[PDB]
Amino acid sequence: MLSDEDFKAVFGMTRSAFANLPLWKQQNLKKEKGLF
Repeated sequence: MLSDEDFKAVFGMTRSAFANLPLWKQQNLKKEKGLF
């Protein structure tokens, strides 16, 4: 699970807020980042 710090250097905002974009935008920004 992307711990706060890790998330930081991954998406930009927070994973909680990260789940506010469109679901297709989610899986995308994900495999695009936060997947590692």
